[PDB]
Amino acid sequence: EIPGFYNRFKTQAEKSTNTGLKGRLAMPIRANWGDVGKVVTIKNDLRQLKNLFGDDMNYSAFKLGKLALLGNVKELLLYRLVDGNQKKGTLTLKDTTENSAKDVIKLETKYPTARNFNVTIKSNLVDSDKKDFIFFENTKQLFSSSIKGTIDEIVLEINSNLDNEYVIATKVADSDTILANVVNQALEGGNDGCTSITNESYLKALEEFERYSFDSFVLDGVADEALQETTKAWVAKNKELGKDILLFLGGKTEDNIKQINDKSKSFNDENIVNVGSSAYYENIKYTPSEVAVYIAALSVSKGITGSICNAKTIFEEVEPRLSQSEVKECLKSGTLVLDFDDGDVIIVDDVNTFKKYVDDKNEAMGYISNIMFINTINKDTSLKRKEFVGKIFNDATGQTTVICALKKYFEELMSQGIISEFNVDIDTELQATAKADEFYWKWDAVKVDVMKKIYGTGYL
Amino acid sequence: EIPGFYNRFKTQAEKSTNTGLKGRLAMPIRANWGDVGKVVTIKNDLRQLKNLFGDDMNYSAFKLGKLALLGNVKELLLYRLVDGNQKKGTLTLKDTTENSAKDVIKLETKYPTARNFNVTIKSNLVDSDKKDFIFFENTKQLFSSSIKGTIDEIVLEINSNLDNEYVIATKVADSDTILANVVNQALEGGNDGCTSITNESYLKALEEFERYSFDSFVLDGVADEALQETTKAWVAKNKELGKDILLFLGGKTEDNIKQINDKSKSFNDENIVNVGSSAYYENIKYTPSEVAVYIAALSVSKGITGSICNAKTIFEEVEPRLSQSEVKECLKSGTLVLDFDDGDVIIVDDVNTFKKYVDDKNEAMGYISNIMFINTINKDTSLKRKEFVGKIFNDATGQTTVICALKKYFEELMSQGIISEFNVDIDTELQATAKADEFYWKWDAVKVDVMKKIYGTGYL
Amino acid sequence: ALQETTKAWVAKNKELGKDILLFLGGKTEDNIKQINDKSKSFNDENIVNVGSSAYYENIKYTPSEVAVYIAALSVSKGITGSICNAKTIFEEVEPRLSQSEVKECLKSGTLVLDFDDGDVIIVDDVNTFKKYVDDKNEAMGYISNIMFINTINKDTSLKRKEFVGKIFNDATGQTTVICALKKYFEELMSQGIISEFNVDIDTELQATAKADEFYWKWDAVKVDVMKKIYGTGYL
Amino acid sequence: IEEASFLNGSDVVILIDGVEELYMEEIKADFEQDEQSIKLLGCQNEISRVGTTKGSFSLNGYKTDSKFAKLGFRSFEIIYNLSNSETLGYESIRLKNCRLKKLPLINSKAGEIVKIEVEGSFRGYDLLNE
Amino acid sequence: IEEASFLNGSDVVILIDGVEELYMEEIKADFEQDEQSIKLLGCQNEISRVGTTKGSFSLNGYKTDSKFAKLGFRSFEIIYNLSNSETLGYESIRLKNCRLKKLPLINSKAGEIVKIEVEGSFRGYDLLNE
Repeated sequence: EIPGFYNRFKTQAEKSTNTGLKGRLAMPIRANWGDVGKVVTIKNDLRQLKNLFGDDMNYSAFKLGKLALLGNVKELLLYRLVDGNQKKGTLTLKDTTENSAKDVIKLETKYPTARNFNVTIKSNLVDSDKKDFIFFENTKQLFSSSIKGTIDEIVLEINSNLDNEYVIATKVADSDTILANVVNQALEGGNDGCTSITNESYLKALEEFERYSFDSFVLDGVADEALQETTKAWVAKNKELGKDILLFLGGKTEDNIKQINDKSKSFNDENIVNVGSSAYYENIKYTPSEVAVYIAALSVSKGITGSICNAKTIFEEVEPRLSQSEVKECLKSGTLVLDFDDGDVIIVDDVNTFKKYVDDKNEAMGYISNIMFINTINKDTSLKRKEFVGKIFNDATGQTTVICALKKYFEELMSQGIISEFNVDIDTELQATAKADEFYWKWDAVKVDVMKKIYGTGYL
Repeated sequence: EIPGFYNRFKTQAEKSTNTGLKGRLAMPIRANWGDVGKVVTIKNDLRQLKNLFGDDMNYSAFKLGKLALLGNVKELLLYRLVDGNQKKGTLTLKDTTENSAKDVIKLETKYPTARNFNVTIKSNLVDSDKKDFIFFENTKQLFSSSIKGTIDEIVLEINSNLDNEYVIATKVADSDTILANVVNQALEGGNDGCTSITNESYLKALEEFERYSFDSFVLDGVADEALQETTKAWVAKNKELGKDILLFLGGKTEDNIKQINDKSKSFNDENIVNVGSSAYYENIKYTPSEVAVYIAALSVSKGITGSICNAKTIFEEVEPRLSQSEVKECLKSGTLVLDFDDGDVIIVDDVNTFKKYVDDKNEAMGYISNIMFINTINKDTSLKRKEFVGKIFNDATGQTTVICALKKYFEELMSQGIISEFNVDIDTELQATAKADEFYWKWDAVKVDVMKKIYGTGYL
Repeated sequence: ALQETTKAWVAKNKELGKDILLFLGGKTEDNIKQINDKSKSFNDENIVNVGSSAYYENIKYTPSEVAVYIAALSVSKGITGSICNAKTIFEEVEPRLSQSEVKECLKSGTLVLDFDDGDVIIVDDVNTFKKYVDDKNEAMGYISNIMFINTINKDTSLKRKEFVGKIFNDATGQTTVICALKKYFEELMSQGIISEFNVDIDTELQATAKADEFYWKWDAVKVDVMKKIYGTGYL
Repeated sequence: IEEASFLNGSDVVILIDGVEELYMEEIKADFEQDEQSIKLLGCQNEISRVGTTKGSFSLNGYKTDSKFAKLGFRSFEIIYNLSNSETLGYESIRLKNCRLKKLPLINSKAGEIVKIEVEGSFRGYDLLNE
Repeated sequence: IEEASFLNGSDVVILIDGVEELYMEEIKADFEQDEQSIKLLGCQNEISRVGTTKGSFSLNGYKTDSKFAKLGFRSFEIIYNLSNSETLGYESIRLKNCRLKKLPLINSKAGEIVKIEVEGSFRGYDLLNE
């Protein structure tokens, strides 16, 4: 650019998203259009989501990504999910200079899709050699330009201009012939993307989601029992490996109150969550599995120093409803249930599927907040290997540096008020029997209490 | 519009309602016509009521809504009540271009009804292709327009013009044929709306009334014992859940003085009220259950800082009448009785069905004003969860902020003169034994005294 | 052809940064539909057309000639003024229209004089950019707002003669920049042109800025001017 | 708790009429009420209400020029920036229509460094940053 | 930053009525407003305006003659020069129509050096150099 003022009014509609966002979320989005075979890290902004994964509400990708980002997740990791048969729309242009037409350009969708992506090509009025190339999306123009009739320039402009994000042009053969005039030709040779959503395709996506670490996994709001079981085994394997993933799910609409209670009691995992109530927002319905996307997003956004026991959810109506004794029974079974406590929806309690506890374990770990808190500690202490294991000695000096670093992490953690008191010391009982390489330590903590139940005794 | 003065005289008959209105009321209106399956929030203005729920006096909807709004309720929440068999009036238009006529338009009532909603269609004199479409209501014109003979334009104008509020036109099939000339064809395929008023239909409506919160519920002035019992169980369930609803009812005309006294003593609920006296206003009779609509409306309008013990009711005559000893017996039984103390009717006392008290409870709670006052406190303190539960710590700082907020609410409440003195502090006795999450507090108050009995000793 | 050439000229100037408000007028041959279509053809913020001829001192002025006086009055008002219903010196105009037809013509984006009393009065202060779209606001389709935005862009753009290449890009320099811009807005607020304003650093973009670049943002709220007045009579 | 929240005097830069002032020792600025006291017949405590606001500043430093003597009693502005170092946040305050109450023409002692101290009033303030 | 900008009291020479004064310890001079405060009905802050200007000086030193006692209450001038050494710049201020408020006739203590302290007023000032 050149030195000087450049005053340029921007419309007020183009507001950026909020700033109070935290945490990371995974999303195997069933996108009709988008990036196949790779995970994309969308920021707070909704703009990359719609630019990369369509604007249509019926698309699970856009709908559930909108839910997650209204859940105020800082980074939302999207992986497009398509069937194996699903492929790129493809078309070939041809010339009319010769008596018999021949292929000179192939227009393929930039990524696999079978949406209503149409093409139109005609002669340019300004210059005879030039041609006008136009692209349509559901009868909406996307790209429009006039380029010389040479196939090289046509392919160059098509692959160069950013409005051609939905198509790649590749030169079939060297030629400068005048192209054929075709009107509203749909790119074909693929599938929808939300159709033929299969277990093996999720399992591929889950393997692609093993690239990165997540505060929680959401399954992209699909209530299939087989898919829930596969993702459950996946997260269990990850936890056994050490990667902590908090899985969020939801029941179907057919399930009655007893059935959803039994489904929740069937899950007895610390890091699995189910939503047993559908919701409505902007007059559009969300099944409990779709609502689980927003629930997971808000859980991750709160992360630590927060909980979603009675958070003010954006939803304006929910179903079904229950009495206090019945809500007690449902919570004991371990179901998360939204309630319409005032004009806006409010969660009943921050509970996970591990409400069914036993005497050898404590009751505090049956809540999502405590699972996220323990997982965050185990990760954060487990993050201390990049300078620490194989790079430190096993003498008193090294052990004291270890305890100093761990105490530093706990003290900084105490600085946010998350903990009231803590202890970190050597585990002498085990360390006496330790092998030379092994180092053993122990820690205590006391989470700060948060008011949940308040009783007022009136008089007059 | 365009800049300039636009002086437009408005007739004096079109006066808006008063301004001194308060409170919210529920109304399961048995409307011959109106919005089925949804609750509508009518404002102070009577105009939305008649526009949406007919102008006819025999309609329970209009009659009782007029009572409620002369009761000066700020917001009146109406839910139309119709039987399951009750449906939309429906008719089909047909063309005469061919030898055999065929359907091209269906005219269905916008909402379920079977009123005398007639249609008339004829040729347009100005243009041959145009046709005149007219709609009648009890031999009163509603809509009139001339539109091209094309079915698309006809359906568009019928669904567009606001005078077609009682009908929707839908194009059966694509056609431009000239319609048949039909004169005064009544829409059929439904029921009245005030007929076949059944318990299950109320129970649906009550579930639809669970959408929102009400200062009081009125039952729409139906004195059926089964309906009273069902609504009684409903409000009891809501109170157990925490939603406070003040139910208003009324006895039948057949009941004698002893029978109505026994009926009132049968009800021993704090938040149930019965009217045992019918009234006449504008020479039209209202049974005690219908009068209970206005009584509830005035109770809600007064809300707090008011009572209806001897309020100047609009009614100009009541029945039956009693002596002072008999009025004492009836009030002890717990019956609300209107009296014609002067040219306008006046209530005897602000009493609820819970006059029959016992030693373990106090006498002050057997009055409607105290029930509304305690309910308002319990709600207003209970409204302090949207920023307060799950979002505050359980230390001395958090507890002191809690007490500060509750004291603020009481002090603002004291500002209206509702209370003479109050106290809000920690409940130390219970708080010593509290669990870490639990917070316990207590409060005292002294309602300001209101003169009811005045004795003058004369001398000469 | 001349209108098109001057249109391209002013568009080039605006792209360069020089803001010129072009004023034009239709011919006498054009009927009401033709002039409406001509106005809708122009969809530029800084182009104006007059679709009505006038007479003054018994001498006729075609709508393009009358556009000279219209532009002159627009410039004379400049800021703190508008020509929506200004008392023009002309004593007769043509052609005339009904209120619904005036509404249609204004929606098309035609400036039309009217003989409201013994002296001529403008109908509304509208430009050819009445045809707006959702991504932009409605307020910018008026001549007053175009002149106001152009005046701001120029006046802020006049702050280079001591300011660019002559100031540092540290917190002190940026704060002096914001102080000067706030001073200009405050003096602008002194004439009552604005009810409230804000001028601050554009932190979102400034975080990603290059070392030389400085990014700022501003808000304003123009004072409302009565245009429509409705009186409800009783007796 | 947090050491980083504290702000030292060394993180201060002062601009007098747009040019930085480097040889200053301390600065003060207050925006004071003319608080109105109200006593009512039925009530037994005073009611206080906001009156007209006045600004007062003082500005002590070391003399290096006759800037304030030339400046006279003309109106000027003071932009005061207090920055954090451990954190990147900063406060900026602009005092408007600042005017000296008295001119420090002469102030010197036998063996001390020549210091300059001024006081004055300002109309209002803009909290530019924070 | 720059060490050289600071000015010491040792770079001071004072002229009382054109003759240099050598035995002075400190000097002060201020030109003070009678600032006028304005409150307006539509506005919620005070407006300050410049009033009449008065000069006040004080001048402390060591007694070596009865110069000020002879001088009485006659009008005199004070020329104050403050020079820089590391730089060649200097300030010169001329106080005009200076007049003593009181005569230091006697000021002595038991075992201390006899000091003289005077105060007064001046009409205006000329900033000769800077």
